[PDB]
Amino acid sequence: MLVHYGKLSDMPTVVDVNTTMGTDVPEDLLEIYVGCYAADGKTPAAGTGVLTFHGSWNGVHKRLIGTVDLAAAGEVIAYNPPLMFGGCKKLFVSYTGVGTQIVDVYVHRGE
Amino acid sequence: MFDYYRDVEMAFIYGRKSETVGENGKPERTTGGLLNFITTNRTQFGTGAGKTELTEDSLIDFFANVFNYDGQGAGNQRIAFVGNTALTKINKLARNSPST
Repeated sequence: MLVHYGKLSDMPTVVDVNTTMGTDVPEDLLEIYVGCYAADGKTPAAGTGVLTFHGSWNGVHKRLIGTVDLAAAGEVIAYNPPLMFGGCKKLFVSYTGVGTQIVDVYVHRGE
Repeated sequence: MFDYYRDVEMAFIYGRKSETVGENGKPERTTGGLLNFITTNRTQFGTGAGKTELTEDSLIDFFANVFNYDGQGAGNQRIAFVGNTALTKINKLARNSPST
């Protein structure tokens, strides 16, 4: 449930969040966790950038999910993770920051 | 003799090709191990960057990849040598699936 580790510029422009889990019933829960680090990858710290996520049921029509600011990201988070109910096959992520930070992105899905 | 055979086994698995001049001035060679030649299908299972998340689907893909080329293998048969912990973990993972 980890999408990408490392450079913000290296965040994929499109992410496949369609998952075959449990039975043939599609998943109906989507939650995103974002964790920022310091200059060193291991030690955690804050960040300046802001992340925005969009989801598409058909891959071309996007629906707003939420936004996360790396300023609140740290050892103890203060923001609220984005939450969406419905069917999503693709995830669109856009960053607005200086870049060159090691970041964590996690996607959690539920039946 | 047991030590000899254990050393031969470990060399065949983890050896690497080399050729170097020995102390007496004569060549010294080391054989290339099994893992030296297998490069197409090498997978590191785990969490983090550079590793593959361990699930049933990943295991099925890993095991079905080797059957892509029949090659010289007759009857479509393969031999698997696995550790006890890995086999037990596979047995545990097969339980959660609605169909094993």
